Amino acid sequence: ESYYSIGEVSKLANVSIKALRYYDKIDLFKPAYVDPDTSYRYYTDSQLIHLDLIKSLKYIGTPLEEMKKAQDLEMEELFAFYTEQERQIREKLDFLSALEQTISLVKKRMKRQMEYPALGEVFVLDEEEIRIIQTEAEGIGPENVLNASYSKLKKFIESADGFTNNSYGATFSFQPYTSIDEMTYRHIFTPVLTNKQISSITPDMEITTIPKGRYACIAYNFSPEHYFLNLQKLIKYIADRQLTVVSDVYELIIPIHYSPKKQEEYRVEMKIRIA
Amino acid sequence: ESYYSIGEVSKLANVSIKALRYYDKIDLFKPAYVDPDTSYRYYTDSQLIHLDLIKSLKYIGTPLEEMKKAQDLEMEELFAFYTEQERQIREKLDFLSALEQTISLVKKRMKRQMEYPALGEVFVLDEEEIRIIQTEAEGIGPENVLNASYSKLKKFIESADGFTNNSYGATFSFQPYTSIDEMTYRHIFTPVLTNKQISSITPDMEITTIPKGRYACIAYNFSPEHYFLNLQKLIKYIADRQLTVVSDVYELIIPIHYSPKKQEEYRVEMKIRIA
DNA sequence: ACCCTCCCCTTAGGGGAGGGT
DNA sequence: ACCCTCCCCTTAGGGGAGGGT
Ligand code: 118
Ligand code: 118
Ligand code: 118
Ligand code: 118
Ligand SMILES: [Zn+2]
Ligand SMILES: [Zn+2]
Repeated sequence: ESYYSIGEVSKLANVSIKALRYYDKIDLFKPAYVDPDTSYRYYTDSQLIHLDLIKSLKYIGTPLEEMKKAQDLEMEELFAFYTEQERQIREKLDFLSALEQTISLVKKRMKRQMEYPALGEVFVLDEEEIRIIQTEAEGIGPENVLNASYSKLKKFIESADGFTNNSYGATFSFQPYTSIDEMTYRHIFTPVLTNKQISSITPDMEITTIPKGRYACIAYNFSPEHYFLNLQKLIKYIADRQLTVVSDVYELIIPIHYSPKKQEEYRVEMKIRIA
Repeated sequence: ESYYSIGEVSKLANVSIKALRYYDKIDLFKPAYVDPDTSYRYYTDSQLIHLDLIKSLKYIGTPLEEMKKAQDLEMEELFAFYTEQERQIREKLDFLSALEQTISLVKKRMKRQMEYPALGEVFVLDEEEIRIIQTEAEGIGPENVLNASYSKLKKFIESADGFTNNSYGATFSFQPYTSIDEMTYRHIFTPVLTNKQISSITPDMEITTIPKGRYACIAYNFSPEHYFLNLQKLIKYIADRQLTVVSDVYELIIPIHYSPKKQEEYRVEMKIRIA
């Protein structure tokens, strides 16, 4: 006849008093006997074995609440249980692994923004392909455009990436605009990350890309009086070197800070493909 | 000038009112203006952009609490952040993957208990190798043995597997015992699962195995009056067919139910290797 | 129809006091 | 020394009422 003080138990089955104390109250693991005089908790050498399954269970991560009926069942039962437990583990797994990738996609995209060497002048390079989706921007000028203008397409991205548009886009025609009001938005995208089956795409959105062609682009930080010049100087550029234009302009925007705390600024990126 | 009702916001950035309502209270995302007459919440088309990072952040799984200083930083900052976030994801990952395996080890071991075809008689087969650890059972007889007798070795297993001893063992000498008191425990193990570096092993425990040799074993459900016969009949067996003994007996125990609710019973497994 | 608030639920405990063996 | 209790903390909200536009 071996009987134990709660201490002993907690020392024996590495456990916190408060833990077991509340396991008693959880009714999962009550002591073999409470001294109705001193409210003290005493357990029997028997009991301990019960502590295994819970340790286990809690290890895996199953609410004590479930651990409740968890005990009751016998082997062929618990076995299936334990497997159900694996379909679970085996689930969250590949879920996150995704993110893992997902981010590693984002990051790269991020760094490639900082890696811009010429802030303010034309950059001309070899770019990669852009899985993106847009709608046709019915009327909206760079002066019109909002965010509420994004809803749908947004609702969509997150619905197939979990991750929202960090990047914001719209395309527009290539012309020697006199003014800003001289240009009105064509299509307005969002960059897609996942290569998963984007389905349920309501036909109002098209699903395509920015090819892996040549680009003559330039970046900066938006400023009204700014934006324009930069576009101007873009125009000049091609017009000068005379290169052959092959798409529209991809002025794409991304914020630099996300702080409510202050004045929102962001980096801009008008780019044009050419051959 | 576009201004929105909380509804709109919740409809626009797929979000729950209560969510944002509490984001305001969290002070993360407060409205652009609260009607000091009607306490109504109004946001600006500006704001929304702020909602991205949080959606994102909450997506990844970062307490809003952290999301707090999360915003404030600028790119080269947030970028590193986002990576720290990946060391995290990239962490929990391989952690669980482990379990995944760990269990798939257990399960198999489990099923191999149900797959016992002859409950009550001798089974003779080709077995696999057993990474296990034990101590030398100083005196303890099958009559002595407890659980408190396990502590250490137990403390250890969980400390290197997360998972506790589902299986319980002890070895003992091979002899034609007259009685139960005629046998006293030699070594008393616990089966090790992980193939990881079990270190800090205080020299009081040895780390070895049950080989992949031949076994003449039998199982059942313990019962005092029982246990004995079964051992007896084991003895008989070898003595009869005359096979050559090569180790000690591995009577190993495992419970069948873990329910506090009732009378604890368990399946037993005296096994002997022979050539 | 929308919004706003106040309230009371939802895990698994942990720290810390406050008195008693 | 140990135990026991009572209490008040710890996320991210969600349902539901209760009255007001
Ligand atoms: C000899 C053996 C056990 C008890 Sb106890 C007990 C009493 C006071 C303080 C600690 C332990 C006991 C149990 C029920 C009724 C009266 C006394 C006792 C026995 C087994 C398990 C736990 C406690 C007393 C004498
Ligand atoms: C009218 C319409 C949109 C913008 Sb703006 C903007 C707003 C604040 C600070 C900086 C820029 C904008 C317009 C053209 C090109 C780049 C930015 C704007 C951007 C995203 C979402 C909503 C408005 C500006 C005036
Ligand atoms: C024209 C444009 C805006 C407001 Sb309003 C407002 C008032 C009552 C109910 C809903 C909106 C406003 C704001 C501050 C002080 C007085 C009136 C308002 C404007 C921009 C953003 C949010 C609300 C009023 C008239
Ligand atoms: C004295 C010492 C240990 C056991 Sb038992 C045991 C206890 C209750 C119900 C069934 C068995 C036991 C002894 C020899 C072989 C198999 C089981 C026993 C088992 C594990 C831990 C503590 C005691 C029995 C009497
Ligand atoms: Zn078009
Ligand atoms: Zn020895």
